[PDB]
Amino acid sequence: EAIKHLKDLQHIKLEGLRFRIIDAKGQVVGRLAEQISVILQGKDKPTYNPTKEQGDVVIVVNASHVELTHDKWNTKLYRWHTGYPGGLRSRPAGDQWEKDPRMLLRNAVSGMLPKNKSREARMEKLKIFPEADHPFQGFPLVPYVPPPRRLQ
Amino acid sequence: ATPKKKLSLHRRGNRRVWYWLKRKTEVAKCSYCGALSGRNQMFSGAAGNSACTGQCVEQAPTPPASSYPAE
Amino acid sequence: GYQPPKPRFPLPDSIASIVEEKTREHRRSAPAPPPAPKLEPRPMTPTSLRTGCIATKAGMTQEWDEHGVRVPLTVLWVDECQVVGLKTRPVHGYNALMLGSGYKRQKCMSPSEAGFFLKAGVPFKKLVAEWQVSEDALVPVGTAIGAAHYVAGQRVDVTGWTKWKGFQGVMRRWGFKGLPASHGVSLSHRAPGSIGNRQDPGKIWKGKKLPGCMGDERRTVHNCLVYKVDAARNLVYLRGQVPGPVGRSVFLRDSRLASPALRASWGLPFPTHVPSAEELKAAPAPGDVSVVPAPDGPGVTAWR
Amino acid sequence: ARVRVRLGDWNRLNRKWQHRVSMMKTMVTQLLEKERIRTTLAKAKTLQRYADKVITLGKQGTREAWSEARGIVRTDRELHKLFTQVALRYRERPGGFTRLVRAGWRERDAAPVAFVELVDRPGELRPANPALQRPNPLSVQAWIRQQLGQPAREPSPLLPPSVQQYLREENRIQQGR
Amino acid sequence: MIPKYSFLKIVDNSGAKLAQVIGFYGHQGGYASVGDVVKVVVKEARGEKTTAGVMRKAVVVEQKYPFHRQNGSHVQYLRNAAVLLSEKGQPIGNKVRSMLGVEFNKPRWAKLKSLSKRLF
Amino acid sequence: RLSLPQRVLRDLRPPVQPYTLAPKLAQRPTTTPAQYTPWTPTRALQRRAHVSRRMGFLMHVLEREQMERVRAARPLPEFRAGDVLEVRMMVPEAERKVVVYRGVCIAVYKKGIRSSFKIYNVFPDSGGVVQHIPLYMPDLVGVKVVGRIPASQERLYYLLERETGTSDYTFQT
RNA sequence: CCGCUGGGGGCGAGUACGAAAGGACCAGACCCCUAUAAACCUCUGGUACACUUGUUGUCAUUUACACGGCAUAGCAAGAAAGCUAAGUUUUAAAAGGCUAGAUUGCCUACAUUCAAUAACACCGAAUGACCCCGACUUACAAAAAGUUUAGGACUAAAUUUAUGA
RNA sequence: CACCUCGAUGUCGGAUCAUCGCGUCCUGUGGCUGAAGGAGGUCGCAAGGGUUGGAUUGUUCGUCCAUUAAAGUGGUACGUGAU
Ligand SMILES: [Mg+2]
Ligand SMILES: [Mg+2]
Ligand SMILES: [Mg+2]
Ligand SMILES: [Mg+2]
Ligand SMILES: [Mg+2]
Ligand SMILES: [Mg+2]
Ligand SMILES: [Mg+2]
Ligand SMILES: [Mg+2]
Ligand SMILES: [Zn+2]
Repeated sequence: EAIKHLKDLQHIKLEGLRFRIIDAKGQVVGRLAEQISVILQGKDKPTYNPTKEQGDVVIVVNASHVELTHDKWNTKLYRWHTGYPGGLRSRPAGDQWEKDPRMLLRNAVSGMLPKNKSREARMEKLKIFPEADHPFQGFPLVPYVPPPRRLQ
Repeated sequence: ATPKKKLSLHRRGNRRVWYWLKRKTEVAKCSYCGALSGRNQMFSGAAGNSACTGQCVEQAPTPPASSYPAE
Repeated sequence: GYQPPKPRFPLPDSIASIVEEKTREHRRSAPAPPPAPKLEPRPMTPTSLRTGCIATKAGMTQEWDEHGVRVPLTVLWVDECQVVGLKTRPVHGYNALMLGSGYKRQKCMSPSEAGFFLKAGVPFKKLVAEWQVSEDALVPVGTAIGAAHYVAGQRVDVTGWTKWKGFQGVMRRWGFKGLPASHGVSLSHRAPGSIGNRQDPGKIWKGKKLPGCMGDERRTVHNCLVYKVDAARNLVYLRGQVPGPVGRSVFLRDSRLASPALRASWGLPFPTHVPSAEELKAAPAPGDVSVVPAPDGPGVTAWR
Repeated sequence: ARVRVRLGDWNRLNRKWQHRVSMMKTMVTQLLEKERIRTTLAKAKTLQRYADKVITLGKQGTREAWSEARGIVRTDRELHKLFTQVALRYRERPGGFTRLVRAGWRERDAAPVAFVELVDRPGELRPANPALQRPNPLSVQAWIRQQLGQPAREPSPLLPPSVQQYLREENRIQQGR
Repeated sequence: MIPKYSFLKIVDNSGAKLAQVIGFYGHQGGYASVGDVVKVVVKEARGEKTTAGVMRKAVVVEQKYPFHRQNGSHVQYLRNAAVLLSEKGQPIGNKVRSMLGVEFNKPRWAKLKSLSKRLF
Repeated sequence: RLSLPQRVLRDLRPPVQPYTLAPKLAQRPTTTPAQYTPWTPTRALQRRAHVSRRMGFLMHVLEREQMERVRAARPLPEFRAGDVLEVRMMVPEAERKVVVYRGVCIAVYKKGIRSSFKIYNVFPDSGGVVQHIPLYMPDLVGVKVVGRIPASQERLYYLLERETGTSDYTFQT
């Protein structure tokens, strides 16, 4: 992590926004992805404009405390094509965790954003970290705790 | 083997990029007569240069030689 | 051939003070680079990878073994191959040895590349390459990797760039068969034939074999034997063919295809051939020929 | 389709080989009749190689060389010039009897044009270099040429003083038979 | 190189002056070469017991293509000939005729080293 | 601050033979001797030249080194391509047993360690069996010449369809 | 992201089995072949049209000596480079290739000439230059190497018109 | 059936070159075996790459010559004439 703490501090995006930190301990990937999508679009702001791309810098820690309920570790797949004949590639969720474990929440947030050309800028602002610390230690960052889970 | 529609002015301009010529980055200029050519080419009076005054070659002395002229 | 690189929005809303202090305290707290390796002969760990070599193809010749069989032998030449750069796990992400070969004059090289050799203190090489190596295989900068790095009977994986042939059709590039010379075939004796399959595919596949400029392609010949090593003259005598024309440099490495981790009992010196008595060796001068080893093999004419 | 340039061989010059050899024979005859001719680069390079071959054949001075040049060289006014003036002029030159200077492009087809001329003549465009360069016997080259088997190869007049003591003799004339 | 549907002169006194190769036993899908056994069909008889039109087994003893050896030498024969064989890997002929019977052979063909006039 | 000559500059050592201009060890022909070895210099100390104008010379010297080594190991008679030859050849397929061959040689096929010849013998019983032999193979013991037949042509491939009766040199059975 | 690792027969075994004829699973490894794929010209061959030899007709030839033109390169035979296969090597777990690339390092970098299709040559050269071309030698290269700055890549002086190129 | 093209649009063949599915002919394999291992019959997984000759018919139909481990069946406007 000698240079990984350096590269994540290199910012391409606009920075008039607010930084958010979310602990993903015990959170279901779908509901956390819904809340992260709402924060990323900037619709938690009274000054929201559909044309203007505001939002928040969402930082997620503990990406491997994230669970997939009802045997979706072996049955949920991730499929794409290569453009070549026979190019269907389907990866299971356990193999997706064993390849890159932050991609579960990454793809879940990607499927919930609006499908336009502002999606690249919104997916920049989602920074998902597997372990419990992030490079933005000294930053002024405001925590987003979700509403309590016990509706059931 | 036949165009199905008419080419637009923008598409025609994009297709015609191969037809354009590259500018040359060097030129050999004679200070007297103002002639212009490549640095590897003679452009004096022996070649085509009606403006040549001979000042392009500044020294040529070779008087002595001896041989059998075949007649 | 690159994507549109960087929007690069400059304004940080004054969070730049935190990022600049974080970067200053990040470079200053990173560990000091490990010391110069200084290698002498080392043990043979079974899961340990050795370096490679940049050798020059010099053509093919004829030799006969003691059993009396002709062997097609190409000859390679090691052109003062040295270690130029080094990469290791603490300071770089990987552990590699950077090799250089040949020589070029100062006026014949770009100033950006000549500066790298002048800082390293090595002569100006004409080719620079690198190989992945283990932690115990890091040989210091300036160390020669000659023919003595390899042994007779060893199997190597030679990597070469093929001969340029120009643009050719599908008859000799993909080896396709054409149409008959004289049965009514009209202007199609070397046609590729059907390429798509009608409306249902509706397109040509992304990997379709069509005529193109083949040539200069990095093809590797796997698991080829080493028949003779001349340490004094830097010559290795592989058996079989090597891709590329004569005079182009090729790459060599121990064959990872035949890898039981035993290295098949080949007598390989692990870090390199660490030379004892490097003194009393002549420079390019009136030297002579030296002695070489060779493998034998059993029963080439066991029966008829 | 056979590779001629890139694999050192004769140019094809867009012609069949019998036409090609006849055109080169005509051009070498023209090159020695008028000592500077102007042509396209490909014919100019081919003419330079052919001129070296023909001039050395004239330098041999033998009867077989005359017989071979009699078919190669057309004029006969210039067969005499090749065997006498050109042979005496380049008697000690180790090749390179011709220079090439590029002269731009021609109007009819925009083909590159080169001037091809014989060196070491009154009316040439660059000073020649001497074919030989008398050696200092007090330098490294002379000692390398003494330890190794090299001749002296000094510059010489047409008849050196080493034949003067034979030709001075009145008993070595035979009266002209 | 003996391709399929070729012709060759059987040399022994088994009763076949000529035969046509109609198949190859091994996975050799290209050509046959000296020392190989192939299925041949007798087109023309010598008038004796082996009449024309039979399908027997033959081993090729010599060919007009060069036969390369490991040392680097090769043997070139001016004829393409073969010798008939039985279902026991033995020639039905009493002796391989010396008219075209010189070959290089020591692998289990010791029975063919007595039928031939001379080896090598 | 600290000027010093490096270990790379310790290649400024005295030569082994103190007065040499041509390298020696060259297996090239008699005159115009080469003034550099094609293997040792590596451009560290050399009158520079292109590679593949240096590894072609390297191929020539390596071929010649083996060729005079075999020539020292056994001598051979000087012979043309139109003469009857007898070859003492040991067969590696057999237990290295020497078998004598006799035939007219129809070619001195090549030059180098890959020099070869082709001896043609019409066996009066089995017709003509021509054999190709590498001249510098270790399986040759010696050859001698007995029969001379002068021909203008250097390759006698026209004897493949001439009178087969007058090509009888060996009928071992 | 592409390619993607094919088999058969022996040896294992006259075998464990099995009254007995009748003969294996293991491919685990070694020996042969054969594909497919990737190369290479070392061997063997093919071709080789400014190479060598022989020869016919005819036109030139104050010698119907030599040489030259045309007749498919007139014909026929034999060739070296280059290309090529029918030739020669290699085809394991993952190997191997292609495109983008965090990084790291470096920077005396405007890009002209050496032949109009560099594919020779950028893993080459431009005069402190053998890069190209020519000349000389080599039958133990039926010719691709070695010497050589003769010619072209221009260029400089108060210690060499200049490298031991 | 006549919904689509008659301001006319290659199918009923193979020659070359392909891609995909598995209801697997082989190679890789597991169960039941009336299972002496062989040699078979099914049944379960598996589509990586292999499926050659030509004599006869305009035949994509079919044999039968004899070789292989086998001489697979289909979607491909019963693939493929701006080749
Ligand atoms: Mg027509
Ligand atoms: Mg053409
Ligand atoms: Mg003609
Ligand atoms: Mg060759
Ligand atoms: Mg030739
Ligand atoms: Mg005429
Ligand atoms: Mg071609
Ligand atoms: Mg010059
Ligand atoms: Zn002027």
